[PDB]
Amino acid sequence: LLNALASLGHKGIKTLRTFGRAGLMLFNALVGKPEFRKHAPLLVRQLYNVGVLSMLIIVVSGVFIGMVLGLQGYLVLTTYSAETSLGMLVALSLLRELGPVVAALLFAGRAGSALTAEIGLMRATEQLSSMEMMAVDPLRRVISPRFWAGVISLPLLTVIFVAVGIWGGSLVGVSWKGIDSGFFWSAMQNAVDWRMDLVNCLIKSVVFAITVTWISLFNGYDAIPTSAGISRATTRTVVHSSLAVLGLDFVLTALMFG
Amino acid sequence: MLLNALASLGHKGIKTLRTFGRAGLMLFNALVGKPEFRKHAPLLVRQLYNVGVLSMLIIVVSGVFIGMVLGLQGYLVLTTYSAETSLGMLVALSLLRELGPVVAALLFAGRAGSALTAEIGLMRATEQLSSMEMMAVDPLRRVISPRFWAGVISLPLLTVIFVAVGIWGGSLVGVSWKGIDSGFFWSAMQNAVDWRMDLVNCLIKSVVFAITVTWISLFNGYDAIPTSAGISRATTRTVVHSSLAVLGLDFVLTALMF
Amino acid sequence: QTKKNEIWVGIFLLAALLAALFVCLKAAEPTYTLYATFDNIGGLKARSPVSIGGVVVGRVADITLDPKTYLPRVTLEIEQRYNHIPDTSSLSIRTSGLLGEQYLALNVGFEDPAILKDGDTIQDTKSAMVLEDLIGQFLY
Amino acid sequence: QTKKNEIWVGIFLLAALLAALFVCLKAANVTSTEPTYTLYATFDNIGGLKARSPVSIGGVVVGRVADITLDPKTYLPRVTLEIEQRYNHIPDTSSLSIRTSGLLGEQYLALNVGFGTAILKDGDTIQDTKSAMVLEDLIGQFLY
Amino acid sequence: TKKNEIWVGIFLLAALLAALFVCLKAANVTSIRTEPTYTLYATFDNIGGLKARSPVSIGGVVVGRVADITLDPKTYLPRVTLEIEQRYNHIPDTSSLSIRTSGLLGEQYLALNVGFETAILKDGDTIQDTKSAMVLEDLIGQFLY
Amino acid sequence: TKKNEIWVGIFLLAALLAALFVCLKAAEPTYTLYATFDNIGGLKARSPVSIGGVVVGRVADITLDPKTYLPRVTLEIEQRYNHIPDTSSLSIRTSGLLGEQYLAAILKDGDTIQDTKSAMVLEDLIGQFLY
Amino acid sequence: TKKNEIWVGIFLLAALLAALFVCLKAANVTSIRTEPTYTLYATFDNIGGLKARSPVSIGGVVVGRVADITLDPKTYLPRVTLEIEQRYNHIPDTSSLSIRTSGLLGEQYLALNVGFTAILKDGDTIQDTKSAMVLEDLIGQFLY
Ligand SMILES: CCCCCCCC/C=C\CCCCCCCC(=O)O[C@H](COC(=O)CCCCCCC/C=C/CCCCCCCC)COP(=O)(O)OCCN
Repeated sequence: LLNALASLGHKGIKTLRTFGRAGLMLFNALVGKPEFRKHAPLLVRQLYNVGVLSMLIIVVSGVFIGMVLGLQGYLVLTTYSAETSLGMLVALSLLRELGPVVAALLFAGRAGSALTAEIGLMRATEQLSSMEMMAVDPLRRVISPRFWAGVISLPLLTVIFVAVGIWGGSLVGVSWKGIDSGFFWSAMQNAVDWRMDLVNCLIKSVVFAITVTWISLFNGYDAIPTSAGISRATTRTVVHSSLAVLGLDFVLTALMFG
Repeated sequence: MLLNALASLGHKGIKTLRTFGRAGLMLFNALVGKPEFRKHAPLLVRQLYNVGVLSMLIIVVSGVFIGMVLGLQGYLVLTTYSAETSLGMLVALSLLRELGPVVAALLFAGRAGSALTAEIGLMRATEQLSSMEMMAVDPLRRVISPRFWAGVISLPLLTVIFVAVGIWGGSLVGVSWKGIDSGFFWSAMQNAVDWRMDLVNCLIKSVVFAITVTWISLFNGYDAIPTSAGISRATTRTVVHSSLAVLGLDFVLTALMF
Repeated sequence: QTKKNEIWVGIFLLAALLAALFVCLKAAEPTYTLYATFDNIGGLKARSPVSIGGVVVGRVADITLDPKTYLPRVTLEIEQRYNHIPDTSSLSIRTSGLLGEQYLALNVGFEDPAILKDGDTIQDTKSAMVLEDLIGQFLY
Repeated sequence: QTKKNEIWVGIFLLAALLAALFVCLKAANVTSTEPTYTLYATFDNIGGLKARSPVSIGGVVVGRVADITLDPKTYLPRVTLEIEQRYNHIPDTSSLSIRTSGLLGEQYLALNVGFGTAILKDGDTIQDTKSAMVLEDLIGQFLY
Repeated sequence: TKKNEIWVGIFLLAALLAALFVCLKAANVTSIRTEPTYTLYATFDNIGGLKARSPVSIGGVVVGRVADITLDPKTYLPRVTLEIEQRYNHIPDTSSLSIRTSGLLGEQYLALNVGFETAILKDGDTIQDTKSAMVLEDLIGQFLY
Repeated sequence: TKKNEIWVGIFLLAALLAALFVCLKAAEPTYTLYATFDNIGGLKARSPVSIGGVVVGRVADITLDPKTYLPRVTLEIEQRYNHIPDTSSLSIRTSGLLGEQYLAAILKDGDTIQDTKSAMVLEDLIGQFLY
Repeated sequence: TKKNEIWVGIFLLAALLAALFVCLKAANVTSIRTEPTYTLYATFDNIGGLKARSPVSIGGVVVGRVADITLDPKTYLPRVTLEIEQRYNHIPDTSSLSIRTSGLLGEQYLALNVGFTAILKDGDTIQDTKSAMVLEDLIGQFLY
């Protein structure tokens, strides 16, 4: 009983202090003195490597998922006379489940792995320890502008993923296979409604932006300062975010959509 | 301008062409040669743990999260015609055509794709690949060859676990929760799926996606610079180049077979 | 310190995120649990709503069956806000729209100038109507 | 460099604004809320009416439905509806019918006008209401 | 070794009590836990779209399933197999079986109609009063001609 | 080699315009009329008006007048179809099951179409069969 | 090195048990049966929406499929093929060929009727047939 059979230990005390270390990392980086003019060039500088550089893997991949949504939405509606409802399948899928979940997996892959590697390289070269010595807090210097950049980028990148994926379905649905444009957009404009498809797409995009950025900034801060600890925390960022985006996707659909 | 824009675009054209030339010579010098089935037999099972066994945790608990979301979204839009004999189609048909081998490949490129890049890149920085070729057989057929064959076996095998759990995960929001007379759930879902369209065709996409993911995952860790920042840079490029190779070939295989 | 300062924050943060999922998963007014007796419920099942006047007033808990009578029984529940119904209240199974879900309906009759409470049973009922016996008795 | 980071941020905000306008024009949002007055009417069976049900006179929607209330004395469905200030000239002889949009669509609260002339104002009832008939009494009345 | 005695063991009892979920098809109700059913037989003329695992209901409450559909090699008539549980035994010989549809894609089920009292049915008898399924090709053609 | 780098620069730009020409190839005024329909049904804007069967235009935004409470069913027939006689009319035809309907002197400018045939709702059509 | 060999055996066992969940519970591919069937020949005049792999039936239970449907370019008569297995080889010569529909929105199948005796063998044609239902002629004959 005292050995590793029942009271094995290092599982209730361990992996619970890391939750307390992640809570103190976000509370001390968001609650403080208001410095708006100081963090104003830091927010624009940290918006290029978070929102602008992650726009490459969304535009060219938005037409990839948007075209296969129109390919698979054609042959399954042949014997049901649902050819005029071609935008019924493309728009409703890319606004409820596809979209804010698929872009969060691309945000955790590109921007999530880069934020872990950036803070992890600063602790390996002791940049955060040297910044702390010169009478300033390293928490509200590099973590706080990186958090607010990743929060406002993912809803601003989801609407790009939606509009490209809808246009990706228009290049394979309206141009190809001969479907009328008057019958296509009538199944999208006055068919779906507000507060179920538009607001709820932006509600879950904010909560996915907080959870991915909190994981990516904690693994880069709570890591071993060596050459193998940065590569280990980069792998654990994608694992912990894919189980948090897909895990909360079943949680967030309890209230909305029936 | 004519001597400056053509020289800058011409410099990136040769470097792109030299990138594919080094990837073709790395795969050709790792598959052919003398048969070493008795030496690579303890090396293949050793590399089957961090590729197939360690990536089973990211698929099993996420497999019940895919089917619970897909089973709940595909129910309330089908109650307008018939609640019974639903959720057998549009769940198992979707998890064998688009979902399945695409969704498991983003989990394979994030967990196992980013780990195989960081493992070869860490051995290159610590001078392990150069030390092996200076005294024994070169590591192209010693550490790269068991890591390439382990990815083309585990990812077709892990897709079957992702399908069968996600099918059972869709049978939890339909059975014992807003029940749809689960005797009608079977003996009609089997009539929709068949061989060489949904079962064998899912295995075709699994072998193709396993080659294009493990090729970039073993090339970025081999072509990275031996430093602390080159391993973290090649880890980010592995998730980027594999997401454009899975979603890019998803349009290729859908228009060819379906 | 590093051990005492970070052990109590993880207690409160894990208890706040776990309690947020308890509220989000809809895990949160009395009824008097009427009982009925029909012969063909049709497409009725558990968690089916009961309506009067078109809008719903409650839900059906479960559908049981007695082995001595071999007739389906309903365990519907209507709240305390609507009580003044007579004993001649007819129960009818109606369909929401054309191909929607089936629901119960309370056809309130003429009140003679008794109320239903715990343990009562609606006498006048009308079961669901299948489309098999109607076409077989019309085009024949 | 330094000038490359400042320009590409504004292009990212412009591309996200044009992608949001594609949802504000080519999606469920078609436009870019004046207070109405509340009516009261008693029915017998509203069918499948819910919140934000469209009220139309001839086909053009003139308002929504706030909530569905009930009578604690006679147990009859009381529906509240809102008409705009521009559509004010409505007589008392008005049939409040409940029809559906097509065959399988959602139900809409229909309304038609009918020609000492008293018109409807804020806070009055309508005596001519047409209840939504269920599918049960259509085949049963056709046979009997 | 001081705090890993009872402050950690309360997480083991909390995870063991939360390690059980609802499972009617994984490992509980499919093979091990079942109900004792007796085998019945019924000979039909046209079953329509009747398949395996179809519910046999009396009014709508499912009391059994359907095992398989076999054909006799002498008269070529479909013979279904019933899975009525032992909780409902008082079934007379005057009971009739009616194949009714439920849906629009040709999904028919068996609606058992009990009789009024006779003899109690046992394991391995055959009900004679069987009704064929409704076909749309004979429904519209009877109205014209 | 700087000489071989600029030689391949014009070779890749010649294939860029050829690969982009196959994707851009697949990616008239309208004079307005007037209609005085009573029951428009479930007809909305941007509906394909096919008089005879082939589409000729669309429908503008519908609204009710404050005088007689009647919807405006103004139309957008383009210039390729102009030899239509004045003895024509329009009819509201439905298409599908969701309720999406469509429509079917000189008329160059300001043409009030007479002989209005409104959409017969099925909720009132069952009263004729029952009574 | 024993930990890196046992867990691989559970990984190949869990991947094998996932294959039996698809090949048995989610589909029926457990038997190949080496195709024990024999083809026939038939001629209709209007097959309607009869497509490939059309399941013929005797009394509702499904046995035998349709392999090839061709059009004979001599008098514009379509020719279909039925592929019942070699088990119920007692078919009377008075058997007809009717085209039925599974319910209301199902697939269009072929129903075999039992007649009142030349036993049909491999390589013959069915004389007495029956066409499908035409939707434009019932609405024209109803008002005529
Ligand atoms: C009665 C027959 C019905 C049809 C049966 C055959 C259907 C076959 C469909 C399967 C094959 C095509 C699959 C296409 C891809 C589907 C994937 C998908 O839908 O998205 C899912 C989730 O599903 C959704 O996105 C929600 C879709 C909501 C659909 C809303 C209704 C659409 C209406 C279309 C029908 C029109 C109904 C009107 C009646 C007319 C037709 C009868 C993704 O889940 P995630 O967890 O986000 O994945 C993360 C990793 N990528």
